[PDB]
Amino acid sequence: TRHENLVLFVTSLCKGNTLYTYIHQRREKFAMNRTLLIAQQIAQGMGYLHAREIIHKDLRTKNIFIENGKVIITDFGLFSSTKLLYCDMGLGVPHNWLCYLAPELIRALQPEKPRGECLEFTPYSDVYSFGTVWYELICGEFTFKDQPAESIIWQVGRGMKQSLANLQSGRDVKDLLMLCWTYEKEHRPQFARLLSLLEHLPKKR
Amino acid sequence: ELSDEDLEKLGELGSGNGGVVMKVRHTHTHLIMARKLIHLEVKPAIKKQILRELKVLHECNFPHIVGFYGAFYSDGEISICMEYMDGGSLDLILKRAGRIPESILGRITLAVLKGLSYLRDNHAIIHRDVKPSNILVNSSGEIKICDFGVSGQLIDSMANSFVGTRSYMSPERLQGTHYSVQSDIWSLGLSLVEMAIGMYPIPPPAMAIFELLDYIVNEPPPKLEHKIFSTEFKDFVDICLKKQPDERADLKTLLSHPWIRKAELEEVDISGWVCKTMDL
Amino acid sequence: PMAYINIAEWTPDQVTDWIKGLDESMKGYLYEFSKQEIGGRALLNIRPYELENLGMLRIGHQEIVLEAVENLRNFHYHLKNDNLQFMALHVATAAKNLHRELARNHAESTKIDTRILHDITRTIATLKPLVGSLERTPFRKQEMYREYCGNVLKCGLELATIAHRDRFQPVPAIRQSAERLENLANFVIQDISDPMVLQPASLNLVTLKESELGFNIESSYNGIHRVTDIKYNSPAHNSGKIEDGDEIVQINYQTVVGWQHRTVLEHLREALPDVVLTVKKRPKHTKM
Amino acid sequence: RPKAVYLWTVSDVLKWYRRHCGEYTQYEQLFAQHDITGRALLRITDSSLQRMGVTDNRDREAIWREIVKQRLKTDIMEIRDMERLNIY
Ligand SMILES: CC(=O)Nc1cccc(-n2c(=O)n(C3CC3)c(=O)c3c(Nc4ccc(I)cc4F)n(C)c(=O)c(C)c32)c1
Ligand SMILES: Nc1ncnc2c1ncn2[C@@H]1O[C@H](COP(=O)(O)OP(=O)(O)NP(=O)(O)O)[C@@H](O)[C@H]1O
Ligand SMILES: [Mg+2]
Repeated sequence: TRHENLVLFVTSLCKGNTLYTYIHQRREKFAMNRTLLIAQQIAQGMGYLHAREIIHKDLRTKNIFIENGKVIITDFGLFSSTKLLYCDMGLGVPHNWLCYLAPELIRALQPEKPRGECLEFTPYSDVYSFGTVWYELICGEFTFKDQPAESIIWQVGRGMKQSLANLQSGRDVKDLLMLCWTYEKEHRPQFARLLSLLEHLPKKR
Repeated sequence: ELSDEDLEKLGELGSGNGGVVMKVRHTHTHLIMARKLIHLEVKPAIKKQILRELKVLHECNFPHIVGFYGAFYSDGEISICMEYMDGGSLDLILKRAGRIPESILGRITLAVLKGLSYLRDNHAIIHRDVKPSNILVNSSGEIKICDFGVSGQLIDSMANSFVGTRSYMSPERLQGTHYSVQSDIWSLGLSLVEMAIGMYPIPPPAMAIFELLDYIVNEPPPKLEHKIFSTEFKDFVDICLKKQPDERADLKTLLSHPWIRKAELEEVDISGWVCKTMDL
Repeated sequence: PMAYINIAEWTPDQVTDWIKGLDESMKGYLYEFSKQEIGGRALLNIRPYELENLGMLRIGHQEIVLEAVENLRNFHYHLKNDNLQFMALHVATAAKNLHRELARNHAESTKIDTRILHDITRTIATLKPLVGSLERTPFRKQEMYREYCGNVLKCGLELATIAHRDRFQPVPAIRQSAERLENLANFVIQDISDPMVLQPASLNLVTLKESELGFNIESSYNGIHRVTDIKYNSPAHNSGKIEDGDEIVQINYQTVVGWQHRTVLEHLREALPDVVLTVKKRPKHTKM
Repeated sequence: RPKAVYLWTVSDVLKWYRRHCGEYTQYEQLFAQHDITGRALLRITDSSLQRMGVTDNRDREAIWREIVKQRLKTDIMEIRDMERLNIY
């Protein structure tokens, strides 16, 4: 946990601003070079993480910290099928949590009383969340916005993707987005290949 | 005007049972009146924007709508208070009694139809939340309505959400289509079947959320052909429950339906039933 | 683009003006529409019962306004979702609905009920946008799209022929054809990995000049004004952005969706020497 | 090769009513007053017929089925045209 300042979770472990608050409250148009650098750092960090047979079970845009251009990935050993638990009114769904789940995980249970662990996590399902991160970092906002949970669940379970009405670039970035969100698990790429794909610059400056 | 200082604390049906509400008796002239605990974490910039959208909630004095007394903020929560009803809601009565006979169902349908027609005709507000959990019954025999979506910004800024094992959405709603008045009819018909039989009918007489949300869209809509009812009731539910929105009648053409006219011309003792079911 | 054209805030004057071009047999209803002050929000949610309150006692006169309203709603609400996957949704959903209904009915020794023919007609009607978009510019220079078009057209032809030919039983045949249609729709939804099926159409502004731009409009039965046979003269495509398959929706900042072809040509030829239009260009790529 | 149903006029509609469903001869004048052209013949709905004045259930069902058959028969003439265009 040294090469990309990976954090294992006030003289150390300092906390501050993150990527989510940056891109949302600041509303600053990130440069293309900064986008490429951040994506490369995230891909390298996750590829290093995947090499130690430990699965990052919760990747969002609030679990990344940027300080002077150095990326930091945190909280990769907490989430599970038990951490979420709510009353008899049904499952308590956070506001922006249902758009980061791959189709194989979106089949959650309603009665909030599952024996054991309902979900099953694999490295194949983790790369799906990287696609949403890149989409929101290149476009400017989330996916499936202004929709209820009972609609997002069914739309994602059918194997859908948000229509690319806000992106203006070449075919490479859209091809990568389609690669990440593939319906079948085995046909998804791996971070070793994705790092090579992103390394070949689609554009410069 | 309204402030949290002059509101007291009274007895409640339960602690944490479903949502949290708390009866309040005003010190001044003893205004018995309920409260709604709504909790949000929003920056003050949009707080005023939400606040400006509750005046339309008070500028509507139809008989078949619960009154609105005011709204105020107190320590991280938005407080909205409405007239207290000593009867309860159709959910609790359904759980205790077991079902509802035909005449009470007809009177309730008439009341909700009139309320929806008034709201749509006067302010063009689409309910979008119609279920047996949003119909309040008094003790004299009245029927009211509450919790209708007026401010869309509150939905966009809601802190959490819940799903539950019972859903009342429309097949067009689950496919990303917009919200229209025709969506309310499907939910109202589903509620009518629910109170007619006694249980949620979508699983024919458990399993994940997706297996329900995809059973609603594809499988044929439920019907009440398995028991002896009034025929007009069956045709009313049939008209209400149809997959394609264009085949679903608008509220202005079920008000002339034979079942609604028969209900209007009759007279049934609602007060006796509601008094008997509850604790006097 | 979006700022110029809105439908939920239309003043009653704009609703009155747009209705005028629908037909020449609705000149007398403009005053009544103006009296009640029917805005865009009420216009988009018009229903048969309401139309009888403005003296429209004729069903045939109601149908034209209903069609124009439906077209306007489709253009406005789903402008930014009109992509290949969205059209593939209805092709699949209706087929699965019909299949499940047939399986649940389990009918035997009975003729095809009129409801079944109604669903079959609804299903084939959903094929039209898909094939209409597939054979146009984005997907006409590749073999895979042509093969998919041929397969779906063969399935639709079997669907229609089996139903129309004779009555019952063809029920297993129609069920199997529905299953094939559903499978092909699922394949276009999920398996195909090209990024074109995600991008929808887009809006654009075009200026044209006393030269008569010779784009002969070939209006279909739905009133969709599609430009065809652009003249080979250099200035037409050098100064203009028009191309085959382009669709015209606005003339001089005035919506014409769902009109009749006669007035569109009349308006264009009677327009000013300098004209401004709005074109719904087919999907492309900004390769920079 | 009949003409396209989208281009039909009223006279064609009464001719169609005379030929295909001439048994129910007491309802033909209804199509005249309500101006049922070719375009409106396609999208006529059961509610629309009920409004128009087909009180009896059986006659309304028969007319519904006849119009449905006509609409299905005109659907083939579009699929074949699009197939021919695809083959080119
Ligand atoms: C995802 C989704 O469908 N969201 C959605 C969609 C439409 C509606 C609502 N909605 C809701 O459900 N509630 C109930 C649950 C408490 C509200 O109270 C509620 C509410 N307040 C309210 C209004 C009137 C009365 I008289 C009492 C009240 F309390 N106002 C002002 C709203 O405009 C919304 C946002 C509400 C929520
Ligand atoms: N003014 C009121 N009069 C009577 N009962 C009330 C009033 N306000 C709230 N309640 C009751 O308070 C309880 C909790 O309500 P709440 O959680 O807001 O909605 P709900 O209908 O119970 N559930 P849901 O359908 O999931 O939103 C219900 O039993 C209501 O009937
Ligand atoms: Mg409530």
